[PDB]
Amino acid sequence: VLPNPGLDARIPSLAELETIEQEEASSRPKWDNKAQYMLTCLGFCVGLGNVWRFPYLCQSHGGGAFMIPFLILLVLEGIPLLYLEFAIGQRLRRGSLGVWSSIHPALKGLGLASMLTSFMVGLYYNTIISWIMWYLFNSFQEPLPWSDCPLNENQTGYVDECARSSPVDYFWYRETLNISTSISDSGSIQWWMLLCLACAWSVLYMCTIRGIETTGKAVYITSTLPYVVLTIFLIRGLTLKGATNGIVFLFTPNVTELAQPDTWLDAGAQVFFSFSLAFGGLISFSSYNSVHNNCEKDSVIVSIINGFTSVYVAIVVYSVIGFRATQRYDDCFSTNILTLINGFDLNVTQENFVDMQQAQLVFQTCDINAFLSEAVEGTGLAFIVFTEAITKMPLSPLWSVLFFIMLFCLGLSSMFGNMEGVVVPLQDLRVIPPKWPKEVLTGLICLGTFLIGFIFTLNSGQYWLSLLDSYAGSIPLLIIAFCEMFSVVYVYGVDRFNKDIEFMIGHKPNIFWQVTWRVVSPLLMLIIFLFFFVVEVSQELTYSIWDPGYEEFPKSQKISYPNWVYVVVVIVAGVPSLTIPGYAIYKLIRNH
Amino acid sequence: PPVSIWLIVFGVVMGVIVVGIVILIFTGIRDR
Ligand SMILES: *[C@@H]1O[C@H](CO)[C@@H](O[C@@H]2O[C@H](CO)[C@@H](O)[C@H](O)[C@H]2NC(C)=O)[C@H](O)[C@H]1NC(C)=O
Ligand SMILES: *[C@@H]1O[C@H](CO)[C@@H](O)[C@H](O)[C@H]1NC(C)=O
Ligand code: NA
Repeated sequence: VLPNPGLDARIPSLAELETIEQEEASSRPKWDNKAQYMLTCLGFCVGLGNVWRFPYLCQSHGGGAFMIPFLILLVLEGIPLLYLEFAIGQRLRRGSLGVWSSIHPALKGLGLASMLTSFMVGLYYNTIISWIMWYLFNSFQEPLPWSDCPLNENQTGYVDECARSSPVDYFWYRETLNISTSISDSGSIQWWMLLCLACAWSVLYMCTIRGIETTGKAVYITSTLPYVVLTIFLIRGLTLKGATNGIVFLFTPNVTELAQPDTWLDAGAQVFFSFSLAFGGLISFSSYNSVHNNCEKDSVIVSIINGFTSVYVAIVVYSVIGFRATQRYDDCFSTNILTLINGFDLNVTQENFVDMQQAQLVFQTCDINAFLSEAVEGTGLAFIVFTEAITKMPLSPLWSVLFFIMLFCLGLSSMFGNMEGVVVPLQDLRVIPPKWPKEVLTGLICLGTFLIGFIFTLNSGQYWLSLLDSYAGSIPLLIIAFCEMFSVVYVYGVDRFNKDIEFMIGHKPNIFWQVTWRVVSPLLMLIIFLFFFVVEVSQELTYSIWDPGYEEFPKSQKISYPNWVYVVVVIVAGVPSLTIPGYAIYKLIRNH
Repeated sequence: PPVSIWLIVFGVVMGVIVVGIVILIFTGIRDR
């Protein structure tokens, strides 16, 4: 509809697509089976988010009710866009920088944005994988290292900070991170953190050394193992006393939460990341399929599995949350019973305590709801909540190994996608001599992103990661995804796209696809974009700090970010969003 | 413990990984 001339003789023709696959047998990779392509896509979509983000939001944003906004946006934005990304990739026979550049020369910024976003996300996400594999290395010992406090130098009692806090909280903030009191206090590189960072980047080079050719064998385990382990954990969790109590907790409906601009923003930003859209690895992975693959049925199957996985992992996480809260509650009541029994020389059971007890004595009032409401979101759930719950289970060191290989596999499959998103665009820019083998490029990305990830091994390195994690996604992905849908409907033309799809699948997209590609999806992507600048003003950009030497130390302490932090937020959220106009102003005044 | 368990596991895992990378780099060279 927008007047872009010279579009033919810049893309392959439909007449020429029947002959292009018997000549891209050489010089282009090709899946070995359809299952391999299907798995790699699943691993990209299913990630650590489905463990410590989606289950939290499901409850925080109205348990069971959150399903409404999540499923609405899933079928109105997720599937619709996922299809647009699978189809355009399989039709244009190129990755993300390839496709947008071909549709219109000024749309290159779109490709650049997707590559930048993929880099920024992969940088911090592999750092999380570095922390996962730190815990897994410490998961082969009868007494898990987060089971007990370290003794004082005098061994009179436990270390003060562990004493005031918890052995688990102590193992994360002091023995893993060695965290600082601020983002402005930065120290040295935690050598053990750097070792694990090395391990993470090295494990990812080996799977991505020769592209899909090597990642295909990897996804057979990286995308399957997590389902087996997630299953083994569901049968174990349900057996544990207190589970079901935490399932009920997840699925209690608070409709009032639906009437909130913060609910749909999260539900909206969750679908995009859960579907790994606007990263431009799904376009690259779809380009390797045959020109006549059904990419309409592949987008529905992936998106069904994505929506079933999200709920299924939430059932596993809230089974542990309910066992861990049922354990603390019983421990608390036992302590209160002991106080009365010892103080009054008393027998006393939860059934007969309040009646039995009826000034010197102190009773710590505790409610299961309060223990259940202790569920957090983001790493904390894995490094604090689960790690604690697992120490109170039989065969502790075997449930820890299985939980941290599962998280490892989740993270690693996601990394395959992000790496596809950084390397492919680099080969289309032709930054390195094309003569160079693929291993060289992938090895220079894996070594260059490793060296930048030393910022997160500083003592302040978790404060930096919590900032990038809150800005790397959201705005950039929302704007990138809005312009991919715009560029595929108003610039390439939705009429040429229907014809093309009819060419491969054999028929044209139905009215559902037409309605959502033209009017609905984009409109639904503007109100999520307007919600962002509505909630942002309430952010106050404040970050929680540990600060052992602080009043109510174990209590949350939120401090405002230093003014210079705004520069960081502008660079990680703005530059990947202003390259889309920025390259389009540069190209429109290089011709004139 | 005489050696930190995490370091010995780290040791064995890194070992396999690098022996993974060596072979993969060489298999590809053979493919050439
Ligand atoms: C159900 O959701 C509503 C909406 O979020 C909750 O009411 C909010 O409570 C917080 C804390 O007091 C206030 O800051 C918000 O302004 C309230 N929102 C509205 C629209 O009133 C309510 O508490 C939730 N109910 C339960 C049981 O979780
Ligand atoms: C981190 O731990 C080292 C010893 O492992 C110590 O020198 C340093 O002071 C710690 N950092 C902070 C901020 O306490
Ligand atoms: Na994954």
